[PDB]
Amino acid sequence: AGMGTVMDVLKGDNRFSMLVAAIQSAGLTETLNREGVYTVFAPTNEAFRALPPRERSRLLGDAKELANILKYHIGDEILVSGGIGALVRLKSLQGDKLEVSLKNNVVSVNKEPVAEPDIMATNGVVHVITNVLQP
Repeated sequence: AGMGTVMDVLKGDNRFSMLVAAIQSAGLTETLNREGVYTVFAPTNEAFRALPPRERSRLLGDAKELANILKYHIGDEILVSGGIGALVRLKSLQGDKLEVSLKNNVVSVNKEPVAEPDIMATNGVVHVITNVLQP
């Protein structure tokens, strides 16, 4: 049935919680605050813990550096596992492209595997990632 927007799902999950904090601090909430089509990759606790001391100390210290990276985690095209097929060039809200592919029934974005895909929301889809997406 679903609950609400992608934001509603992200706050219902303990792993997406830190992402909600980044989204809030960067000011990206207004994007997911609208209904339509979106594909959000939400990093888990492991992803944020795997972040290097140098990078995560810098990135999480500035709202603008946060906002920039968040725009790369949100795709502008809804591609679920059953919709991808083999490989698709998905555009992100940053302007760059996410190389999302499905091979051996394993979905991966920029080589990074998805932990739990095809999370249905009212305004798009959410793909759980255990890694962060860095250009």
